[PDB]
Amino acid sequence: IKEEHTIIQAEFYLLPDKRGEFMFDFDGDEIFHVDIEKSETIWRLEEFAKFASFEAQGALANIAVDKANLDVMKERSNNTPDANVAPEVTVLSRSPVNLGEPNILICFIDKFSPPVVNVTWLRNGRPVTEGVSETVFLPRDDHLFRKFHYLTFLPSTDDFYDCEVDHWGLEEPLRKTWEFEE
Amino acid sequence: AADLIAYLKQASAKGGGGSLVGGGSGGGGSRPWFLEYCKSECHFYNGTQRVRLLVRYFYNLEENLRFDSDVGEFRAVTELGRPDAENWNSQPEFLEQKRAEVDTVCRHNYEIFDNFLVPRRVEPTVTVYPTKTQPLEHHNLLVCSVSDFYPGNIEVRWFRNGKEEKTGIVSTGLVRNGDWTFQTLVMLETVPQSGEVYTCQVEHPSLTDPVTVEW
Ligand SMILES: *[C@@H]1O[C@H](CO)[C@@H](O)[C@H](O)[C@H]1NC(C)=O
Ligand SMILES: *[C@@H]1O[C@H](CO)[C@@H](O)[C@H](O)[C@H]1NC(C)=O
Ligand SMILES: *[C@@H]1O[C@H](CO)[C@@H](O)[C@H](O)[C@H]1NC(C)=O
Repeated sequence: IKEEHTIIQAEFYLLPDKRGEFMFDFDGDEIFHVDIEKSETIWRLEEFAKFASFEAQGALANIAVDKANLDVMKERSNNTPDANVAPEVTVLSRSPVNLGEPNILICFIDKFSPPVVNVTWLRNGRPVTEGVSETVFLPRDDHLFRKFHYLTFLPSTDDFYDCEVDHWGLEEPLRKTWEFEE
Repeated sequence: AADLIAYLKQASAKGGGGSLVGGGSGGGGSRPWFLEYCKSECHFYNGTQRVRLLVRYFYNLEENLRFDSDVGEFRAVTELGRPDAENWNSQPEFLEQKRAEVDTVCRHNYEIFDNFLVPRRVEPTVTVYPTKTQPLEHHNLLVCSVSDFYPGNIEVRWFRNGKEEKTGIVSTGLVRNGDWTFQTLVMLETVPQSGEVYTCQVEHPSLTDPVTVEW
């Protein structure tokens, strides 16, 4: 046997938003990220906590350096900026959809930068704030990001969903629909 | 079995001196943004046996510097990263720390994750069914649904009376859910005769034996 794996320590600091991130990735999935504010470690899946730990302060120390470095890079390039890169959005069910059986809708935001976006779940034309969750800004092989948004739902032929995504690289917000297809 | 994860230490870039001209940047009269982004990649070609640490630096949309443990010192991918390459490479105290990270970070962490991530296994839920309704325009698509599985290493094949159907296969490819599970749909396009039997075979590490579903 031969075990081939990739662990990526992904971190960043962004202006003018003044936002940073620090996370670990394993073969494409998040192991954890650190809440910069709370200064705590957030494991992607709860069960990961009993097998390891991470000193959050470490993430914050690095973000401080990334923050200082960001300033240098801006000076070194006379504050010249690049173009915003809009995301491609895809909505989909986590698993096969059966009426009456709890499931989860996935709004996949991909290939965009900077790592800032606005996502809104819509059920029957109204914003849904309960039963929603999201991932931090996940890394791709290149320099772009990806993100996952989630909505818990009970399949039904009377409900109609829309994932509305907004980015500085879009002229108008991107709106993706989804409904029970038999 | 819950050792503490190690992180690669971020290094301080130096400024004050230097400035580049004509930053060929997409621009696009949109909202100016500035991003300091770094990825420290630990690549394992066979567990810790052979390892490669690859650190990459990006400023906005461009990779401008990296550190490849196969080289042993920093290299500028673009001019914008040239100053840092020269500065950190001059600090032997630092070049050592970085080289050591293949052991102190990469191998260290791998040993921790090998206890729960490397062996993670979730068996797929396999289902087969006819596509669309009754009206068969030109083809009669057969869907093999393989979902809720991990790792992504999977083989999904169709068989018609024992023979493996190569052409006529339509797949969504491997879909990552972001929650440590994958899913895929592998559809077969066919033209049934009578007592023709179709089978979907699924091979995956979580399985002790292939999984077959007939239709
Ligand atoms: C991979 O590493 C293992 C030890 O963990 C070793 O047994 C094996 O020979 C190495 N290479 C191969 C052939 O997979
Ligand atoms: C995202 O929403 C916030 C509101 O808090 C707003 O300030 C920002 O402009 C929005 N982003 C975009 C790209 O419009
Ligand atoms: C931006 O950099 C250019 C160098 O190409 C410089 O001439 C210009 O003055 C700078 N921006 C300002 C301060 O106008």
